[PDB]
Amino acid sequence: STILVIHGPNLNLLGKREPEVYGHLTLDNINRQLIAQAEQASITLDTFQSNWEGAIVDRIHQAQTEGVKLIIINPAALTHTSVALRDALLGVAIPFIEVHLSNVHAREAFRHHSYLSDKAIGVICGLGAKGYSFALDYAIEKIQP
Amino acid sequence: STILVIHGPNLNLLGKREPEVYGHLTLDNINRQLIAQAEQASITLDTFQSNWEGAIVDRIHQAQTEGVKLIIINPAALTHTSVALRDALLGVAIPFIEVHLSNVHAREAFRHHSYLSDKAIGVICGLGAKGYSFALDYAIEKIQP
Amino acid sequence: STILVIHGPNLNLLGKREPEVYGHLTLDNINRQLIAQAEQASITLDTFQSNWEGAIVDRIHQAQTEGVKLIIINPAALTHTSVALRDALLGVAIPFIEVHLSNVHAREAFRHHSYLSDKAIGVICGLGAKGYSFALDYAIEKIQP
Amino acid sequence: MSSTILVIHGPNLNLLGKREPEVYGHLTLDNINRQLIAQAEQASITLDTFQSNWEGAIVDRIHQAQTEGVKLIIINPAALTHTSVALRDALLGVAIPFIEVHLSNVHAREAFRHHSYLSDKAIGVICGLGAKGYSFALDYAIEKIQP
Amino acid sequence: STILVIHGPNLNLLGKREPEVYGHLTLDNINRQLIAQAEQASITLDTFQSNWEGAIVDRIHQAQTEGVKLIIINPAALTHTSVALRDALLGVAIPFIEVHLSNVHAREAFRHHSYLSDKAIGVICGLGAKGYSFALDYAIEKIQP
Amino acid sequence: STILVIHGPNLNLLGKREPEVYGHLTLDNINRQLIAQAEQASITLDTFQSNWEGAIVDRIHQAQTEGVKLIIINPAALTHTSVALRDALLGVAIPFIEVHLSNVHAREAFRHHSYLSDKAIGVICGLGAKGYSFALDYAIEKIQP
Amino acid sequence: STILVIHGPNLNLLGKREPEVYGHLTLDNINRQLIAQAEQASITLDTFQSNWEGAIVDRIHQAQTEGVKLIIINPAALTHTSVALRDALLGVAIPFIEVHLSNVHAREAFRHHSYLSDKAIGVICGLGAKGYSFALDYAIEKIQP
Amino acid sequence: STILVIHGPNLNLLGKREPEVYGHLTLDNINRQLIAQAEQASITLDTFQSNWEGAIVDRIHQAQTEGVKLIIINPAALTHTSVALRDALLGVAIPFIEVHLSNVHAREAFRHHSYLSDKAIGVICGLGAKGYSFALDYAIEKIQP
Amino acid sequence: STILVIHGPNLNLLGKREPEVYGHLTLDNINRQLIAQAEQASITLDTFQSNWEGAIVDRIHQAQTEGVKLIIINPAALTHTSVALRDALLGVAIPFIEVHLSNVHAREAFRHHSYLSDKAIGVICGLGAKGYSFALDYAIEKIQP
Amino acid sequence: STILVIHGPNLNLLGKREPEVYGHLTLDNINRQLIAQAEQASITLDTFQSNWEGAIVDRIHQAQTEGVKLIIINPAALTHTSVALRDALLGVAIPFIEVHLSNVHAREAFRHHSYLSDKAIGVICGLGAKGYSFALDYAIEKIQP
Amino acid sequence: STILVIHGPNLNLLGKREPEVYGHLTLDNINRQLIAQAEQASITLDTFQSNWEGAIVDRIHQAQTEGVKLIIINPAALTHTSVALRDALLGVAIPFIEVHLSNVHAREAFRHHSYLSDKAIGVICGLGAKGYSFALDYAIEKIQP
Amino acid sequence: STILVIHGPNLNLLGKREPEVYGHLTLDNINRQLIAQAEQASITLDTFQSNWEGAIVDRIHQAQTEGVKLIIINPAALTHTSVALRDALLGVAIPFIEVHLSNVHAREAFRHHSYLSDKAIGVICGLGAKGYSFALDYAIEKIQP
Repeated sequence: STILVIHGPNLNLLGKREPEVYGHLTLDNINRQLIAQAEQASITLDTFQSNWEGAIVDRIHQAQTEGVKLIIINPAALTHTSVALRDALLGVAIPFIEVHLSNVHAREAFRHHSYLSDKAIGVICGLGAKGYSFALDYAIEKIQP
Repeated sequence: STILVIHGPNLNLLGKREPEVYGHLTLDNINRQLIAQAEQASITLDTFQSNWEGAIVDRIHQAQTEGVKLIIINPAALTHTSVALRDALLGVAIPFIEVHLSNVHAREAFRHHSYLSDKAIGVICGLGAKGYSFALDYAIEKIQP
Repeated sequence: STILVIHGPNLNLLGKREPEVYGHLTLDNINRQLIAQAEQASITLDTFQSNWEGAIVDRIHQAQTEGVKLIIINPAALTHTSVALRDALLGVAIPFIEVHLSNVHAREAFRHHSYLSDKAIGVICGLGAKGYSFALDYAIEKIQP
Repeated sequence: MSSTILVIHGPNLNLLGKREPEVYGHLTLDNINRQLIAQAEQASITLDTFQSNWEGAIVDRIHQAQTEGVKLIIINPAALTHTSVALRDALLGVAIPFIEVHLSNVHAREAFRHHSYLSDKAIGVICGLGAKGYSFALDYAIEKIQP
Repeated sequence: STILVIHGPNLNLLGKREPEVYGHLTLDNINRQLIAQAEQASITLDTFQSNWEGAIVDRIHQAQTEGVKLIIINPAALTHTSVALRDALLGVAIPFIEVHLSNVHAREAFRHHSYLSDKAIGVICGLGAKGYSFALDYAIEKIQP
Repeated sequence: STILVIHGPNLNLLGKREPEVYGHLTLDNINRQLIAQAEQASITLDTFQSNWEGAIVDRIHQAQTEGVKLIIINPAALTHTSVALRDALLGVAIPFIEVHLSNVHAREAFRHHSYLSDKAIGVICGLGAKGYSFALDYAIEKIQP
Repeated sequence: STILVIHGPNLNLLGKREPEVYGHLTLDNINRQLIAQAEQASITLDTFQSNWEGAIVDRIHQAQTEGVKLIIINPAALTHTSVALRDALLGVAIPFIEVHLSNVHAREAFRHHSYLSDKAIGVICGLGAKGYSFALDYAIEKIQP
Repeated sequence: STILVIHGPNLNLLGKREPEVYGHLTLDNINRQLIAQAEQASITLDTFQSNWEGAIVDRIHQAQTEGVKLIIINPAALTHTSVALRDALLGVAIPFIEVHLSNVHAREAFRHHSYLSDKAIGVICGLGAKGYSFALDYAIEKIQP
Repeated sequence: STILVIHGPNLNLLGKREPEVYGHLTLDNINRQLIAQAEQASITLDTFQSNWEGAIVDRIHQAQTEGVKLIIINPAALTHTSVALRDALLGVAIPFIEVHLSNVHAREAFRHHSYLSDKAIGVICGLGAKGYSFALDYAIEKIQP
Repeated sequence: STILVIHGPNLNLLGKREPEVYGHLTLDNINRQLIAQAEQASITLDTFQSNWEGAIVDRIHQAQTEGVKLIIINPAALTHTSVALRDALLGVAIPFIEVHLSNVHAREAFRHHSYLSDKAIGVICGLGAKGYSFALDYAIEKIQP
Repeated sequence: STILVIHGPNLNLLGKREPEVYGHLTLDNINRQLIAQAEQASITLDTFQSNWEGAIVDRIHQAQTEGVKLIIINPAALTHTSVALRDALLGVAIPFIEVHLSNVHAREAFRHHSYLSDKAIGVICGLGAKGYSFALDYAIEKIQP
Repeated sequence: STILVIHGPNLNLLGKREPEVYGHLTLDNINRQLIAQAEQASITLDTFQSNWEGAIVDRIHQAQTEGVKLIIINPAALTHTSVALRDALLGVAIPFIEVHLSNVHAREAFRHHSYLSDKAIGVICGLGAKGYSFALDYAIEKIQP
């Protein structure tokens, strides 16, 4: 794969309770949109979601051996807690863009601390699922001349 | 009606490291007592223990689909560290009670902070295994008012 | 008496102001429940409430002369401010359980601090008036297995 | 005058491109503005731009935006993000929603740059993606305003 | 009275519990020694103890009307909490020496802060009952060189 | 309609010590002025001062049973220390204006924090007794437009 | 004599941003009312609003030239950020009263800090536009007793 | 095994990405060296690595059941985040030595805090792979005097 | 080789208020002193004062296009608050020396923080007007040995 | 010697500078009072002052081999900075009383922290030279059965 | 009229390890430039360097007995640690100017705090050896206008 | 000397007399062991201990001039206090290894701060005397491949 999209814990819940509370959009809808968007630029894109920190770190190591040129990651809650994830990304030295659906600054003060943002190329928060599209747009421009 | 009891990391060792350090009470004994208690009010009681954060997050997602009405959780050490667990409980919107056998306020200062307590119905700490029963008792009465 | 229940300031308000705000349950109701629960096990139970910190300190000193084995205390606001209260309990060396009707951890940041919790056998918060019954059940069971 | 989108650029962004092109590329504030105007006009959205090194001018500009019918502000406040409560209270006082943009990754720099008087009140924030950040915010704006 | 000795909350417990392990010295023993020491110098000395903060503040007000020249105070736990007490002593402008039986720097970190010490002439902590005699000795020398 | 004016500890010392030092105005003088302003508006006005926190809490509870529409409180030292006072005012749900004679921000750092100000309608500090009269003016306009 | 009232940034919005949000009153209404009040007591009163820090600072420098006796200032957001403004007021040594329409202590934590309050005579917050009149009333009494 | 070696997340990357970035040395070379070293002493040694925190907790539990006498652990990023790991080691009560390849104190401030260091026998950092041989040397001497 | 001297807000008030407050020296005197010193060394020297942050930033930008080689800046109160000023000086990349008349370390704690000092060549404070001369001496010497 | 008195840096200046500033009392006067006081009770008493930390530490190691039973130390400025001095006293395990002439709590905030006070038997501050006599008075009664 | 220049620890190393890292200039050179400058103005100038804090303290005590009018001090590392040094300077009451060769603000955060700056007449940092000369120039002007 | 070992204050106390310790081992015992290990490797090794900071700084300056390749330092208490020590090791630019006998992370919170750790090659703590041997071991390998 060329672009790898990673989703952290609890994102599999998007759409799954009370459609109005969070709308109808699902994690699979988001993935579909991104696959199609990368097919239109003739880029191979893969995706991965897990609630387990270990699997996400294993996934990043595998990305190195697969030739991935850029990670788009929504670490979800792990932004605030996971030094392991920081070190997996630095270790394999694949550039990444951090994405959040919601504005994390608008929430509890503990959510203003990150172990990832300072090492990301850039960060997009609060723009919903479209944040991933923009991230992908950026990555496509930067990867093909 | 389903109630789910969740035990976090290291709670499997109860009873195992010496006859005396906090009892012969094992996790299995506790679980058996709570099972009996819940039968007597015709409540279905599930239990679950794991040392892996991700397994606990999965189990909570699973509870949403099972129509579990309330969660009694001893997150053990994850109380202090796991934002992912907080967001799992919030994401499924199943109300919960936090339980600890020991008094977390009597110990090191880093144990005074929690990512769950502020979102729990309530908290019971320091009353040993009976804390799980009290929480069950409370749950029984709040489900059939 | 064998067991003393102490209520701190403002708890005399319970169930006076607009009985559809926070319910129709007085301190009186709680004390009645508790007295009966204690009678069932042949334990003499005393109760006390005051808005005056000095009155509560005097009452704790009197408990010492009366051979009180354990104190169940809801200090309300005093949990955050009264080292005099911590020192009265430690000075008489009577073990105590701390109880709050509401989840103190869900309120303003200043309510996260206590001058009592770290010396309590245990704490129960947020489970309403039932918190006191649970505390009494534990106490009965520790005092006479 | 009337406009739907207002783009605000705070202090020092007029310097873009002008010191030693070697250092931080050849791209200028006017380049950025041209690109945003082209983009807006291509979606039939009216867009206006403003830059100043003076805080009170930016505040006046936001008050002016209220009487012009502006629906969304894309603001790169630059250094004012860390210091200007007045700016926050301007955006809030006129109740025009905004998106915050930074060319550079502000989390990658000094610790005093991690705090903002704006970010918590923004719809969202884009930092570190250079001039595309603005374009993405316009994108988002266009989709929210004319579905 | 020329000199007034004030004891804050809980100090009435001294000598009451298991005196052979927690000391046999009582507050009354302390008061008797200070009174004899003051009679020796032909100084009139009074004493007051209360568990109630408002009683102590009232007593400090009354001291101004009685022409007390100096106060020796062991505020006990109130040293850490009572601004009211600081504004009582400052409002009547009667100089004071702060005394503690025990060394407060050797206990919990919250006991290292005081609302009185910065305004006291000086402090004696950790020398037992003699702390009071020493304060008295200093006071006698000051009032009549 | 009653307004109640509460004065906290030490305010009884006003104008007693070297009236050349901090002024001639007494607490009774302040009360005389507020009663005149109230009577001029045909509003009933009650005043209360105590050095004891308990007396103040009880007084606030009584105000609830007496139909008091609004409280003007100068808590003096209690504004920095008394969560019980906060909870009494909130528990009776009578709105209130906080007054201080002096400018508390010009004094020691610990005097900058208040357990009341965030729940007051507003605060006046540093304008002497006129601060009370301003609060009362505001209150009269609020009750009888 | 002259009093000068200064209004800081964004106060020009008063009234205009929806009657819905905070009452019907406007900055010019406030200024009109205050001119009338000063004319009544034979005092000259000038007014000034600006969104720019330097315009305010220049205005205060001019006030010294004009022999202004007292400044009534609503700095709005600048109370939290502007050391320039503090040093302007201190530099011309014109005493001032700080005024806010809303209760700053009831809002975000960053609005509890001021670079002015400690050097003001006093502060009035949360009483609406009456805060300005009370300030004038205080100022008239200071100037012409 | 008498002695167990544990490597935390990301240590499997040693020697992979550009054998000139951090040399050619690999996690396998280290384990090789330590197994040989143990053999010379007639001590059985096991080794283990995982990116998943729960795997590491599980392996510590297993170690109790294997009679392991000492643990040499390089928790890597988990030293800063994992209370779960701390409580695993304390719960099985097996002494441990913490090892880090790099000087952890020379990097970002967040890397200076550890949930393990205070309960280790001791710590070795910054001495590359030899760190583990030294720990092993120490452990051999502790078990075979 | 042109040097630019920038004086920040309020420095235009030097001399004005009661000449005995810190003597008679005015901003104009200072500029004349430095203009002469610059002419004696055949160095073009420009000066600038403003109370407006914006004008100062515009000034620094124009300094780039004018080929200014070094700036001597007394930012007065803006040292503590203006990130915009920092970013202007780094944006144009003109080295600067920071000067203060008074000892900023001997005043309020807020004056101990600066957004300029860490990026200046160095800093002189508390040496009165000679501070600016010393800076120009250093600057002259740097610019033409 | 069974009692050693240590004076830290700068105490050698007592009396010296304008005896109409902080008295005519010198370090030697103090020593003399203490020596006579000790002689009256047939206890030998040694004294030592130095401005050098290492001399104080060496002096404490000596006292160990001299059978010194108690140290009375006024460490002066070292109480806030010297861990070496702390470790000396603890290393030799000679109990000590800390003395200061002035009320250290009435000064700068950095002066409230001590590396000694938590390990002293007790502390006396603010009572001038008599503080040393009081310490000695206690020490005599301690040493003697 | 004598001036004393004091150099703290490590400044003896100036020029020693690779004249090609931090110039060829030595402490001797600086001292030479200063003795010359002082001669030109008929001022007597003493100099002193030590790696030992007590030696520097003694040298300040000596400066008092020799009638030294002003001290120019580069305390190097001791500016962040030595309150003994602060109190020597204060205790002898000789005015001082603080000097540092480098910009301490541009280095580690612990280097921002000083025990001396707040009490110095002033401070010069980052202008190299010329800072001592400027300090001397200021001192000469103040001793003999 | 190719290698220099430095011991800081109070380590002279190791052995016989006892800083309340288990080991029986003395500072000379350690030194003999180290000299022997160094002779065996044909490497020359000097040692040094002092309770005087200044002496240690001097020793470090002398090491530059003696051609010392590497310093093994146990600074004991100085590791938390001494920036002069840090600046001496950086000044002479001799690489060092920091060694503590005890686990410094296991004791008081002030002991977790170091002014040396971040600039050492590495640190060993808690492994007693063997920590120094390990560090000698490492250095030997580094100086003689």
